[PDB]
Amino acid sequence: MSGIALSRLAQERKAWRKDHPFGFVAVPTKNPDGTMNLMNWECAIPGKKGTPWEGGLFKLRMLFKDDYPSSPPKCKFEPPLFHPNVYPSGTVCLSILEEDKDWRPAITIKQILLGIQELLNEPNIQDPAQAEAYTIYCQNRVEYEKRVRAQAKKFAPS
Amino acid sequence: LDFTVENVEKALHQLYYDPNIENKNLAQKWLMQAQVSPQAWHFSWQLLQPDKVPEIQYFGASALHIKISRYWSDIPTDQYESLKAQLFTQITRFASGSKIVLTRLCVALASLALSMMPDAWPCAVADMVRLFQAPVDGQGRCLALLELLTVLPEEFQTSRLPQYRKGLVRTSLAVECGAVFPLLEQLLQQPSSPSCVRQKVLKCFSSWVQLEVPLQDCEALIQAAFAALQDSELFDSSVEAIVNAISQPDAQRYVNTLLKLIPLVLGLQEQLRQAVQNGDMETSHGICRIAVALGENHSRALLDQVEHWQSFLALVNMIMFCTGIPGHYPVNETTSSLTLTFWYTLQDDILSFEAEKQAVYQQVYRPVYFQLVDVLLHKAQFPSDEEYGFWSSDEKEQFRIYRVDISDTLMYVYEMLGAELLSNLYDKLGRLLTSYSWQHTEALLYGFQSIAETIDVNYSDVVPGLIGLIPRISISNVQLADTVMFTIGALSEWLADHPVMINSVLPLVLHALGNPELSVSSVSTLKKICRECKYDLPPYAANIVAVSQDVLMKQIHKTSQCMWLMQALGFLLSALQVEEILKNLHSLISPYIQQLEKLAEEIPNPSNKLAIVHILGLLSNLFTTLDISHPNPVVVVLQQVFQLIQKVLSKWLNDAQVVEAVCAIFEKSVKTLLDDFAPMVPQLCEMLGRMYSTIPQASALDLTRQLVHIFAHEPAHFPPIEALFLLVTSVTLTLFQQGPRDHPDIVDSFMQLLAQALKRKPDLFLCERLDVKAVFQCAVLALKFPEAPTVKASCGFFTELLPRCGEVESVGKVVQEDGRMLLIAVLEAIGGQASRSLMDCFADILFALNKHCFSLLSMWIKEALQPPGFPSARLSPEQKDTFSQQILRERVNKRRVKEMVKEFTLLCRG
Repeated sequence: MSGIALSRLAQERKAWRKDHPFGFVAVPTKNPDGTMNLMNWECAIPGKKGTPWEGGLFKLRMLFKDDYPSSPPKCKFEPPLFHPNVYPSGTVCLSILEEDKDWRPAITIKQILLGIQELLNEPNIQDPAQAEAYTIYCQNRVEYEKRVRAQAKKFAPS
Repeated sequence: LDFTVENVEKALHQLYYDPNIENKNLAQKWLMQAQVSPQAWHFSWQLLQPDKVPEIQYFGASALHIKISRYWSDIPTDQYESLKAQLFTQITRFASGSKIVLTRLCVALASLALSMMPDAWPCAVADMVRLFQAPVDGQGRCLALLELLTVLPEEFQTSRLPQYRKGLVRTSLAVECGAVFPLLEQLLQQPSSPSCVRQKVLKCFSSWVQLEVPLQDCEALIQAAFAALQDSELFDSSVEAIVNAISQPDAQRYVNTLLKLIPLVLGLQEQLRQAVQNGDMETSHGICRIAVALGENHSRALLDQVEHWQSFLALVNMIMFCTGIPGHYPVNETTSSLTLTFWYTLQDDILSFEAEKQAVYQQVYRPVYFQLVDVLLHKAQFPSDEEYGFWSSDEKEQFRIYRVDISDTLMYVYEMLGAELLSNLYDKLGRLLTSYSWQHTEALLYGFQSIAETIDVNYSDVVPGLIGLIPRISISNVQLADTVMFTIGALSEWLADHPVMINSVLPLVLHALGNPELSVSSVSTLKKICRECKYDLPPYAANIVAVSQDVLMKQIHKTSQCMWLMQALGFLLSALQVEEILKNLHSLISPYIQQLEKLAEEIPNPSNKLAIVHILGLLSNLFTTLDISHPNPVVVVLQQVFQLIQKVLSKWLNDAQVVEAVCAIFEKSVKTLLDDFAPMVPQLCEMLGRMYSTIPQASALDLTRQLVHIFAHEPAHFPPIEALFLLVTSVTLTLFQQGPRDHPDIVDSFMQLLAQALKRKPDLFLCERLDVKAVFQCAVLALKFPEAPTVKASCGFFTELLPRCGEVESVGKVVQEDGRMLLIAVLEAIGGQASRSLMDCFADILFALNKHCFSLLSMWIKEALQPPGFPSARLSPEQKDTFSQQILRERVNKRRVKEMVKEFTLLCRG
């Protein structure tokens, strides 16, 4: 049930603390009680070095349902990003984050985030979540890359 | 429609380039039908043609993967080899073509390979490898062979297969790994292999690493990966390969290999030191992850092998190097945070050992932990005031979370070092004070703060010494100011047992109370000390009350902290003689009763409301903590204030915010006074009835329920409450009729009140002014509300209501007259209209009807189940008769009734 999820999230936290990619950040939020909330994490993914995303730090929220880890968590960029697989709400469209597609209860938080970071540089064309970005990526790649570099600069650290 | 290359290709164009979402979604859904169609086995190969652009080509490749992965039964066994061949050809074709189509065709081939084993394809790896060594240049064929070998494992991981089927595939797959690794080793040891091939090789290695292949088979590749850490281009991949290889669940099965890895880890020390020297954070971060991965995950296993203790100890020091890496976290480095969990593990492992292992290992690591303490306090130290300014909001937050993590680490280091850690702190602080950046002093105190609550009270003679040093610190910064206050608060419980030291810490707290920039920390600490030492703080009560009154008068604290301070005083006064409580209560309230009065005679304003509310809040917060029982100064104060209270109600009887602040003052009073509150009952009921009429609120019902419970036994004082009970019900019932589902909270409280009445004052239902039929109607409808709280409360009412059958005439008539209605609602809930979470609740209503209304229950159930499809369409006539026979048993333990409902509610739902 809910307890099963909470225990597994405590484990994910311990593993993330000891082993996680340079530049990434994944942290649980605190309840109004001041208590720690494992169902809602505040993360930030850095753009892959060597790509137009390089330099940017993109914040996203990870939300867990009480059936975790049976059902994958919902990931959402705050604010929404210019990107083919990212819905305007901010939700990320990724096959491993779909319970009926690839999500395996075994997938870790390090894997999810790395999977999202990869998806940034490489849009999956099998599923459109944003009409314009997804169109510009297929129709005119030069404009796509131009905007993405602007976005990367927009989310540069200060 | 009809799936042809022409039509499928037109749809791809629409999805890819038609800007309009509607269309795209159409094209997507049409393509989803086309990808699974039988025509895919025909048009997918056509979409691979050179004229189709890459993206369009991908759909063809992807559709091929779907048909093999999804419709394997569409292929005959004689066509396996031919199909096999067609895909190898296509992969060779695209080794020089588009990269996306290559991968996609590789996944397709891997799906077919897996479907084939173990028997249909004896040596999937051998065949693949042999064919690529054989049109294309070496690099293109090699990268393609690796792409295929890399995706193979990844497809297995997603292959949804049967325990039986999957085992056979996994088994053959572990055998196939015997051909994969050799190849990978070759490519790395060949100086002719290009950087791009090296990267794919590491990536390939990590893929099979997820399959949990024995750590020993990896020695050759793990050693090569370590060596690749030298090459900047390969760093990322090998760090990930090494960490994953060492982090495998069963990697602990091969302890020997692990020992052999330690030296490979220590060999990185030079590279690590250099990265620190150059400031390259990405690198130290990676090497640290590798070191932490080995030592953190196999600490006890490596400690078990005592003969190698020296090797492990070097590893521990390397980690110590990363924990203390030069610079500030996380601006200058982000590595130290990776090592904190490690120090917990190491310590835990040593305490686990017994006898010689524990004692000898303790002699080895006790000095290592003292060194750590020194390192942790330097890292918990703040950067210079100037440098800190340049930190972003985020960087500051990461350092706050980082300090919290160090506090937990220090709390464990305490359990490893014992009281000698405390003495160590005393010497460091003492030395700094007499032998001077606030940062350095603040960190040392922070050390004490993180350990303060965990300290046993047994080895606390050193603690007094430390308390003494606090009053000698130069509080030059707000950060140091809070730490000092928090430390004092942390020692709150310790002070309650050692009252002499109060004298030393209190002056500091009372002085901080006058500085608004230190409002939150000072008031919380005062509250803690006031809660813990009230019995030893009676002598100082006079000074505390004075400094609190002054501070309030100067608007030094924000409303929320004004309330904390009042709670603090509640505690403090609860410990003084009644005569003293009275002298101070007036000192505290007199100066506000005046402001309230100016305010009561004032014409209502937005600013007028905030002020009136804040003052009432002070009172209710004061009376929450002021329980003299566990004269009546509070009673007198109440009677005196009541006169003013009423004045306020006249102009604000219609304010939601105000009508409740007043309610709160009586709620907290009644909880503190309880029975002694008896004088006020009469006045309070009159005031509550008017309050409730004007503006109904759950809070009022809750206080009414508190009253009924408290004065249910003494008939002397109860008459006024009876009046209030009836009034409140009349009003609630009528408000319920307008929009029953608009006030879940009021309905909830109303149900609780009603149940409380049934439990403690049953006769109340005999009142002629009471509408028993309407109440029963309200409770039955409430059971169907969305909110669990509201339903539980309704169930609770019926639980109490039924046992009163035959005891009170009115309750007997209603259950006989409208009880069928209740039962039907209960079966609707069990049938599925209620959360499964509430089943136990509804079962209670059934048990109650079985025990008290059996003759009626027996009759009602038979009528209510006669209709087919109710309570559920899934229920068979036989099933219904099985349940009714089980429920109509005259003897049953309530524990069994819940079971019957559980079993039944599952059938109704599936």
